[PDB]
Amino acid sequence: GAMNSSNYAELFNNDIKLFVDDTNVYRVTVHKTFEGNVATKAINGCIFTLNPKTGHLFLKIIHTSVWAGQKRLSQLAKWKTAEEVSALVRSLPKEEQPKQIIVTRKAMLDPLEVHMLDFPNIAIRPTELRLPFSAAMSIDKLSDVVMKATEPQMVLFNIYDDWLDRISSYTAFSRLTLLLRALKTNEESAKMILLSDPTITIKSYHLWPSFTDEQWITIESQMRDLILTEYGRKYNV
Amino acid sequence: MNTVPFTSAPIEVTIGIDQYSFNVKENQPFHGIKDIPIGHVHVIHFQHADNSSMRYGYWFDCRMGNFYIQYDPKDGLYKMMEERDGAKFENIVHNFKERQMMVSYPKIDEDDTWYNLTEFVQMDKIRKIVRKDENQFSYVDSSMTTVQENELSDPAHSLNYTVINFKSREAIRPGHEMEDFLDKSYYLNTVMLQGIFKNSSNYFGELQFAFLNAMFFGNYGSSLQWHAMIELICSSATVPKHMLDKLDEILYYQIKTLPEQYSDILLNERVWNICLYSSFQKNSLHNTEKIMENKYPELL
Ligand SMILES: CC(=O)CC(=O)NCc1ccc(C)cc1
Repeated sequence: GAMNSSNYAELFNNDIKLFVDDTNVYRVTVHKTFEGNVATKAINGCIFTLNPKTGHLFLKIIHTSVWAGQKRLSQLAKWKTAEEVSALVRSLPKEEQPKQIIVTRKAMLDPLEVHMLDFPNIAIRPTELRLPFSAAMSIDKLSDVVMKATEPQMVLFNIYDDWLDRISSYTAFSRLTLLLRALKTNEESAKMILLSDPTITIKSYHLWPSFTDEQWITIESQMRDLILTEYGRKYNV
Repeated sequence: MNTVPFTSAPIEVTIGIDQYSFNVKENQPFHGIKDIPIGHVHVIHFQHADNSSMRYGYWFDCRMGNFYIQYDPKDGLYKMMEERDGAKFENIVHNFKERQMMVSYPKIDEDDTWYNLTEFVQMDKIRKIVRKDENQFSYVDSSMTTVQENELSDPAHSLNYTVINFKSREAIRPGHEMEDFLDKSYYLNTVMLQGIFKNSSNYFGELQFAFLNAMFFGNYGSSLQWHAMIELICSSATVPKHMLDKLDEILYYQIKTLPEQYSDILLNERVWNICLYSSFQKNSLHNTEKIMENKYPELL
């Protein structure tokens, strides 16, 4: 059934699984019309599909042309997400196809289940965790490739850079979700923390900076301060 | 007007004849039911006084033979049987009638209730849902499970209703995933009506038979089937206008007959609220919506 705190180590076992997050698929700016009415303008989006064990990110870019002439876009976006996930699975070799797919929002269950009827042995699961994957567009290089797309495109990343050389996938996922939770609660502060020291760079082939183990503990600590901070600035505590 | 005689009534039992029911005491001098309208299927059903568990019964059509009831003390139930000797049967019934030991099927002349509940129900289709080919009549009880229930265990005693499943490859055309899930018209009209049922009469017949088993015997899988068949119509954007009009009439009389006490367990809140207020056909069931709102406004 649903994925929660109690079965959390299941993410890092050897059964292939994927998280699918659809928050950033349908993205709009809301603005005023010359006549003083309101209108939306779509911008490029992305499906965030992630193997939590390996760090492999299948970033399907959703170009605004896919909404042209379509109605009820928020609903369509869930079915479009499900169509693209199903296409991704069929494109993988059998031994690489996931055994489970965990959706971060329950409204993706039925669309994905229907698109995956051909794969009755792939379990489609919800989760009770409040995962911060919406903040993926606060990662500069991911945001940059989505916004520059002129056509539908799939781009492959490792969201853990080279971390798994030094840490386990449980620890790497915990670092990722802490970075993303921080970027989500206070993006400016989060990014200040990450780039404050000009001597620590982001390698061309990476998404995050090249921190030593000690600098990662400093960084991780600063992000927890931010999240507690903002949690006080918010609730006044 | 046909007759279903009883050999005897050795055990105290509540006897039902379609919507009507009466009580028979242990070893009371009861020899059956007379004046049964020809032209309709019927159901004779029972509930033992001692064990209200297992309401059961027999679907039958007097045009297809001479039937009677006889208690079996070994299997512990009232059994329907066929009498093949026509002169024996006439002589039995005439004696019991002459001694006035039969209740009269108590139909009010104005009353079309049974016709309206069984309009599309045929014995030949009942006998393909309930498979026991050596008898002309069909046994149903509270506990029997459906083919689809068994997929999710004795196959000989199953209710073989038409499997309906909205998240199935039968229901969803490759490449029409969102279209077909949100508008079930292709599943209703092509797959089910044209392909499986052949016409809307056979569809409505199964729907009506499922409701009647659900209401009379509290058969849970029958209730699931009745709701699925309603929901498939209501969730279709394109339904023949005559089907919608007939559906409204069908459901109206089901809700009108369904005793007030059974609604708790039988009616599925989600299906009814979706059908009357959210679905494509939300505006097409005027009679059904009016009686639902005036009888069961709590459900909604
Ligand atoms: C033998 C018998 O009739 C027992 C019984 O109470 N069955 C349920 C039932 C009966 C009649 C209607 C109209 C609805 C439900």
